[PDB]
Amino acid sequence: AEIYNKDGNKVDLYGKAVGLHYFSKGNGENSYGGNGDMTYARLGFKGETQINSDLTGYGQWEYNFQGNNSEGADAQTGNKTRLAFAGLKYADVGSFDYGRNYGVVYDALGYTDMLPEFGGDTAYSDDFFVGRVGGVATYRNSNFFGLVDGLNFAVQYLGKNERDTARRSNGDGVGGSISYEYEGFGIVGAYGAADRTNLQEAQPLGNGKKAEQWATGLKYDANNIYLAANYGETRNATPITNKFTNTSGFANKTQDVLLVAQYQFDFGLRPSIAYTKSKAKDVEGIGDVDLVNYFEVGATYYFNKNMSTYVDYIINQIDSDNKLGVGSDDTVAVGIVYQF
Amino acid sequence: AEIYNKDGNKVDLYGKAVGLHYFSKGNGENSYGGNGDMTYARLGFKGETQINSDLTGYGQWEYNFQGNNSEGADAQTGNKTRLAFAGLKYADVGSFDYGRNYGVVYDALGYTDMLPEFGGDTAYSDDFFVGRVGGVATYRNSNFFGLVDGLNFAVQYLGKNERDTARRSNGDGVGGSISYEYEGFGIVGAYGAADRTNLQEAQPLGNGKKAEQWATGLKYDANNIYLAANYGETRNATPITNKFTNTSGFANKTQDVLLVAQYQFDFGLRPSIAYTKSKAKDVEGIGDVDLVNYFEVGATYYFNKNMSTYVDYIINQIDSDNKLGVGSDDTVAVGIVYQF
Amino acid sequence: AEIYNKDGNKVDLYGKAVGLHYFSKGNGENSYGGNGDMTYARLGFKGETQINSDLTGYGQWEYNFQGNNSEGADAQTGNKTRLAFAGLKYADVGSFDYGRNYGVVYDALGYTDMLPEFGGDTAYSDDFFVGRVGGVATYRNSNFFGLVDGLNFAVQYLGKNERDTARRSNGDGVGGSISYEYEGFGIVGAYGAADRTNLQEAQPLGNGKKAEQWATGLKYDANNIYLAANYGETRNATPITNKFTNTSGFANKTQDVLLVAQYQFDFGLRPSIAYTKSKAKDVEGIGDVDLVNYFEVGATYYFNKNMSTYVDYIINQIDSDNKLGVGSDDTVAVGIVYQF
Repeated sequence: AEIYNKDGNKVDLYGKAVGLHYFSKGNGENSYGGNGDMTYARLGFKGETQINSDLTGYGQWEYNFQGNNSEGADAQTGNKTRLAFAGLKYADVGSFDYGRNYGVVYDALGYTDMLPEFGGDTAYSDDFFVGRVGGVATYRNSNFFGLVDGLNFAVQYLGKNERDTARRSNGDGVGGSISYEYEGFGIVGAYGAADRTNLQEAQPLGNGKKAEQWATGLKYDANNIYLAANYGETRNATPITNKFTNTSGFANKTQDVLLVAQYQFDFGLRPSIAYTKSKAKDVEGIGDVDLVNYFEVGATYYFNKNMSTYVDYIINQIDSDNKLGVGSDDTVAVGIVYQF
Repeated sequence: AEIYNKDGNKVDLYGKAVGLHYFSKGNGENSYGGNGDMTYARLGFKGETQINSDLTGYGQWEYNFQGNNSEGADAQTGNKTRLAFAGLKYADVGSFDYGRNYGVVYDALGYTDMLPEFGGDTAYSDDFFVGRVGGVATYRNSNFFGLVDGLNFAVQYLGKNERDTARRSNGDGVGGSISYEYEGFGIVGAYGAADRTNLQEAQPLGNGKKAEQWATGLKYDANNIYLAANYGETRNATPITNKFTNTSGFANKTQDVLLVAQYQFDFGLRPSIAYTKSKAKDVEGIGDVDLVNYFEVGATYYFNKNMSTYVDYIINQIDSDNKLGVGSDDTVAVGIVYQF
Repeated sequence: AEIYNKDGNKVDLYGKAVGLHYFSKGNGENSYGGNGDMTYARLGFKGETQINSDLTGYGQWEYNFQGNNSEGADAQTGNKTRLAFAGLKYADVGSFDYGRNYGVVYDALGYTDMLPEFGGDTAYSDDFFVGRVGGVATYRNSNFFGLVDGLNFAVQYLGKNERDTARRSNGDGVGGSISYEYEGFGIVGAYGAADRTNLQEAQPLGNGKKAEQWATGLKYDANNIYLAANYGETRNATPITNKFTNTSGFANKTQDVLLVAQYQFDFGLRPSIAYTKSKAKDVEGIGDVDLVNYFEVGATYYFNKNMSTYVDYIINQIDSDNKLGVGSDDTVAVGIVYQF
């Protein structure tokens, strides 16, 4: 909600209260998303200032508060700053912003990440170029310097993040994306390469000094119709876990496919169907394994721009004898969303 | 303070900064409230959207930030999300919201929870139905479908919360309440029952598979006069600790009595007196023992709807040879509250 | 940014997004400020209500969110409530506020705490009277009861904080400050003394029952010119660490000197240079040793009151053979800041 607009500076204070519960069979240890309350809140601000007729400065912040914790010792469990950056936009030159913002490959992955609750399974947080990540400087250009309508591109530099855990770690990297839109159609390709930290190589699973992520996408977004497809490959880049041996790390190679089909009825209903297959190869001791594999059917009901409820049903295709101990049970989400 | 109201949606951004100090003799280890700085801040949003003439949507979030912590490792000690839910309200049919909201029995306990700082001692956080608690879907209905002015009631369903601590866990449960008000008078009855977790039974104190909490209240609230009385009973639900044996759990049976008397003077002062006695029975190894027992004297001075100060003196009736090692000393609070 | 003004209460919601990166050779520990991503965000409210034509009430809250953390287990590392207090201001009597607020000695140190990124090394967090501290009660008076323009003073009481770390602990104490300004010029003096906790004496470094901090400053702040000079001494108060022995504590005596020179060009540039030397004496086992010693050159370019960028280069004079293992390398900061 824009709550300040004066002297060439505007501040939108946005957020939401999302009441949410997951239902899966048994306890749901062996399920896709789990079982129980998943209620949460978002808060964030978008600030934008007009420095002059061509030049804009801006900054955005966003925090996820969890609401399924007690007021006890676990009060902070799952709270996080999701976004935190600042940047400039100048004429038809382009924009540059630095901080913790989504990685360049998500430019593609965003295409299919449209589901009521789930989906976009391959957009892991702090996972190099496929998701939200600290320490990125990104340059973007719209309509190619004002000469080509619909031609966007971006080059991203990834700063080194040597953390205590291997999962949230990354080396220095470079990435990019190119996208074209014309009359409802959209095509995007994105690729990133990065150094791996020593701490990541010292891990049981995954082998290489270089992580590589690339993805392409197609979409049709018009007349209440949304269709989307993502295909991607990763080299030493998808985080994975062996549930039997209790070891952690990355998959040597993965192939990811996402399909999304949604229709927006005028009366409030937006039924959604989807398909996801993320498969790994060369997982040490295990080899080839499916990390993600499901059909999804769901629907969001929009009361208006501020209120919605949805049901998101994940039909698991993963087999109970999954070599990586991946959950095989189905999971259902029921959400009611106030936002501003 | 309502800081956005446009296109049929309003957002009230409220919070407070409460400078607060506790005074007990010595270390205040052996007292009711403790000794030292207790400064805190609250921040939150109450959002409401008008969907159509009968149907309103809403969502609320609320956070407690502690200010008596350093900027070191304990910076987070006592910060927590208090409220986080979303819901719908339809005509004279009623309202429904899901998430973290006050438990149903609070509808009774709210009558006596009116003190400047302390009081309402039997409304423990994460204690099934008497205080703020995770995972509740609540139906409330005012004036009985619009057919009976003043007759409100509510039914609450409590989701299972298997946490790391027994204190902060709860099983599956259901509760309900009925209140009637007429020309200053108010009467309320409330009752809830719920399953207990394994981790809760594996505690030294308390025996049963079922938690039960009920409370009733009478009150007169008119012409600057506030009177309130609560009586309630609990079975295997009230959290307790043995300070000697260092053992934890719930009391098998408790009886709670709270009286509150306040008058609001027009020149700003609101002197308050209260009495609280919460005693337990069938406490393993001890039997009958008083958990809470004090008379309270205090006064709050309102500068305005945004500024106040108070002094709250707790005269403890608990004896120093309390079988559960409960504090016997008095505690005084000095508060200055800015709010919006 | 003022976002509410109705019925005699105003609420300014302020905060920022600071994209920031640190540059030092190698990993970062043997440097001044470190190496890698340091993006952070602030959020806060300043509230003020008019009770009547003479009496004003106010409250402020301010929080730091870190953005250089992952979304894993380290999500909260470096987040903190910086400010949390409430107070009153009455006519020409003066103002009084309680909570977690800046120490009184900061009234002096503020003259020099003006660099684009670093500087103000003697404004330690939770360090009695030289930095932000919980449980302080301050009375302040401007223009000496309104009779003498430019003559301001403050008296501050520091409440006891028996915490887990000697670094973040403090006993009961008293402090004060007096400042006078005339036609661009300013002079300020401040002094505070306090009891030390048992846990603080039980530390290896530092000897005494009374901690003492005092500091004076001169400044000229007019016609785009900013100059500042600060000199101070501490007794058993500056937190210090032996990097070789992994021992922590306080320096028995410190002498601190700070110089700051800045000029604000009308076209947007504000170059800043500084000098800071904080050296300790009678440090157990070592004796005399330098804690802080550098020359600084940097510049902030202001796009407007909402957007700015800076480069701040620290030239460390600290020796690689520092007896306390204090980093000896230089550090460069690069920042881009949106604020409101």
